[PDB]
Amino acid sequence: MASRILLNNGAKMPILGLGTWKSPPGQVTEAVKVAIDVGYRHIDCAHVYQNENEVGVAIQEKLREQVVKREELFIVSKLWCTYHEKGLVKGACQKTLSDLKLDYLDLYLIHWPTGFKPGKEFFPLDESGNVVPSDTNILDTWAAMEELVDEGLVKAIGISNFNHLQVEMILNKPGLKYKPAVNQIECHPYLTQEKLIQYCQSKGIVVTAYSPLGSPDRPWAKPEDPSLLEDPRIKAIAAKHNKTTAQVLIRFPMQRNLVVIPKSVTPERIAENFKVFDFELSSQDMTTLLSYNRNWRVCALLSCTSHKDYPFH
Ligand SMILES: NC(=O)C1=CN([C@@H]2O[C@H](COP(=O)(O)OP(=O)(O)OC[C@H]3O[C@@H](n4cnc5c(N)ncnc54)[C@H](OP(=O)(O)O)[C@@H]3O)[C@@H](O)[C@H]2O)C=CC1
Ligand SMILES: O=C(O)COc1cc(F)ccc1C(=S)NCc1ccc(Br)cc1F
Ligand SMILES: [Cl-]
Repeated sequence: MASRILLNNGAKMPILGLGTWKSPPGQVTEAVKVAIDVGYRHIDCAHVYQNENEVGVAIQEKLREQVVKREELFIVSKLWCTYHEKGLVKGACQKTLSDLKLDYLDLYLIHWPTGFKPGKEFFPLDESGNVVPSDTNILDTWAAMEELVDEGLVKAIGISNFNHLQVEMILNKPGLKYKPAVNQIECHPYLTQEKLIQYCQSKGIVVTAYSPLGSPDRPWAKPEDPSLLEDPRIKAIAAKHNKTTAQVLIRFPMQRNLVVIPKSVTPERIAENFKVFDFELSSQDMTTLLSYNRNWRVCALLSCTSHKDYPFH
């Protein structure tokens, strides 16, 4: 496999990147250093993750060491929900750039379609526990993202967690200027997203699969929950190929023409997750992994579900 995919903005995106949600701030710097030493060239970030500063320390040291050049790196971040206001989008992007020690992002996403009342709180609630919406819609927020391309802050814009009607609403926006480059959605063998992926790929949007390992460190993990890394069906495919389960979970979206962003702070795992270019899953391996779909989401949130734009009804 070619190591990069061509986007509808003309740039090439490494198909394998490093995730950073939940990476503790005292470990994420070494994580990203090691990642780069062993060959990673794409890092996935977000402001709501609260660790962009520490990610940035690593990026910067490897650039300084001349281990890599900036052009050889592909750095992604996302606009949080309390910043769906015309007047808040740019500042939100800039805070992220500052923290990352960068002067552009390769890609910037609307993290979720729902806007919330702005303020300090990432999730503002009424006295009864409902998120307090913003009256601002996804079309007006998109217009605000387009502006960031046009300002040089970001090389590409995209969406995250948009449903088909919401992607359509974006694509049908009166006066649309830049199509989304990417829709980053949860995707793994238990939420395989074929409908939304085909809709998006048919429209030339590249899909990035998040939580490709099923996010075992998610904070609301319940013991009863399904586990990809421990799914023996998947372990078997791995053994056949003389690879790890994680290596298969990573190679899977790669062969669907997806980008994939597994998270780790463990040095040996970071090296392991990169050794995914010297083997191929067969077609049969691929269909088999697809068959595991159960419409199971890592990422959903009850306090947000009455919001007019909550994506998952
Ligand atoms: N757009 C959105 O709304 C969302 C975006 N994302 C993005 O996607 C990234 C990946 O998703 P995320 O939810 O973090 O979860 P992942 O599916 O990437 O799983 C991460 C977990 O897997 C472990 N792990 C990593 N490599 C291995 C390996 N080789 N063997 C065993 N365990 C391993 C990590 O442990 P350890 O770190 O201890 O090594 C960590 O606990 C996020 O970090 C974030 O960047 C995720 C959710 C939502
Ligand atoms: O969101 C991430 O990238 C990873 O997850 C998170 C990462 C954070 F740093 C803080 C909260 C979340 C949550 S609780 N995310 C789920 C979620 C948020 C908002 C809406 Br609308 C629906 C929803 F399902
Ligand atoms: Cl964010």
